[PDB]
Amino acid sequence: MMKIQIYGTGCANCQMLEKNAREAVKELGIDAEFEKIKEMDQILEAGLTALPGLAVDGELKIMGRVASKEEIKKILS
Repeated sequence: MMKIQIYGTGCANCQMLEKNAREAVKELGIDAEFEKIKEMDQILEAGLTALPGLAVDGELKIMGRVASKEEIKKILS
């Protein structure tokens, strides 16, 4: 349900929030599909200015530092 994009993958520590996001996003009561975007062409297209950009449902709010598990629940709840 929730379209979540992870820009960076490699150097980008999105890996942490990546796992937390899947369980929380889906568990919160809405499944989410996490597709990685290994290419700045796609990264910048998102709108983020940092590497570890995270755009959900077409809205990026994480750049240069992926969110935390506790942050997700607090951001959504």
